[PDB]
Order: sequence, then C-alpha cells, then structure tokens
Amino acid sequence: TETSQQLQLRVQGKEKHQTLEVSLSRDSPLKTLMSHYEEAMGLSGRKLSFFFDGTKLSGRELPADLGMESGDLIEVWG
Repeated sequence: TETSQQLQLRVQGKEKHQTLEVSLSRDSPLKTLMSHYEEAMGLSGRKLSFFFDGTKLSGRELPADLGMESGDLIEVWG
C-alpha cells in the first residue's frame, strides 16, 4: 500500500490460464519469487522468463528497485 512489508505481485504466464499471486519481500530480489512461482506449478528446473513493464527481470533486481507496489503485474514467457 504505502508502508508495505512485502508486495503482493500477480505473476501470470503467456497463457491467461497460467496464474499465480505471491508475496515478494521488498528487500528480497525477484529471483526468490521466480523460484517460488516455478515450484508452485512444478516447473522446478525448467525455468521460464519474467517481464515487468517490458523490462527483462534478470532476478538480481529488487521489487522496490523496479518501483513496484502491492497489486502489480509480473508476466511470464516460455
């Protein structure tokens, strides 16, 4: 919201059927969310790409670094 401990980000694939939302900590990088997402739908190992506002997320950016907030939209491509 404004004093956000963690940010609730909707991480969704190229398919609209492909659908997750997870709480990423503001200090913790996108990579820990990337690993969480794939584990939920058993893609553990077969890792997929992540985009936000067209920006390719390498993993080593933070959500507070990207300028994200609770109720955002991450995208997934594979």
